[PDB]
Amino acid sequence: ESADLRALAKHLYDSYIKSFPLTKAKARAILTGKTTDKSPFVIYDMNSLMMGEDKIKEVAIRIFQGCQFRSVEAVQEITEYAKSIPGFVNLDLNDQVTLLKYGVHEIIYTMLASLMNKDGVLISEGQGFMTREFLKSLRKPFGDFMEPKFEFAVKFNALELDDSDLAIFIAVIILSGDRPGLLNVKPIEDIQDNLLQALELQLKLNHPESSQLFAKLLQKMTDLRQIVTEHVQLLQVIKKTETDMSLHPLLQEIYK
Ligand SMILES: *[C@H](/C=C/CC(=O)CCCC(=O)O)C/C=C\C/C=C\C/C=C\C/C=C\CC
Repeated sequence: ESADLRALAKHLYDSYIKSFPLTKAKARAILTGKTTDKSPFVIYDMNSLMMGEDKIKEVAIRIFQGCQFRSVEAVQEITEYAKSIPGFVNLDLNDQVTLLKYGVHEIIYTMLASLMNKDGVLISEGQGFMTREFLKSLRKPFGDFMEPKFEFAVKFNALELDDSDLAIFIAVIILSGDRPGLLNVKPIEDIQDNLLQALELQLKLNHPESSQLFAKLLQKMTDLRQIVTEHVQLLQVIKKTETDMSLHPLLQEIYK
């Protein structure tokens, strides 16, 4: 029954809206100028950055520490969303922890695309915007840490998914039966089979005129992995270059 599927879809959408305070729908209204009260302050160089701090320890480290604390905040939000996915909380405790460990970054990059256009990225709950060119001009190694998230986002945003599509997608990501070290793969695969079915219906109904959207979006999951791997390689370099800079405990266990 596709009705059971549309009900799963609506439940996931509703949890997503409750769990994440900056939706894609809000992010697009900020970025495309449906605003007199929604316009961001734009940071594109060093003075506007200082100006920024006032209207909202080198600079590359500050930005990077800022990104750290925002991923941790995202993790907490993703962790709340996951508990809402039917069956997730009934899984073995170890598998819950495994699924979140490998899933949280794929989800963060997916949702990050909603805050991006080819020119920059919304920051600080949409009150700021930081240009892609300013991010790329930071001292090495930090200079090109965001470049591949931007290249991902231009491609992924061309799919034109909205929040209700993303809610099912992100659920499909967490419920991955092939994560290393999973004790009990079958209960996961059954949850994910049901999600895949919901996603397939959602995309058919929400994008009737968009041939094979479902398959194209599943192929994107490969780009996400590639983003994670590069990013882990970049973290090993930072570890050795700055012995004074501190990864956040929550993030250190994820990566461990
Ligand atoms: C920050 C996003 C970085 C993503 C990463 O790859 C790093 C995450 C670490 C990890 O989980 O591996 C770039 C996006 C927006 C700008 C972020 C911060 C700019 C400065 C301030 C923003 C507002 C408040 C910061 C506390």
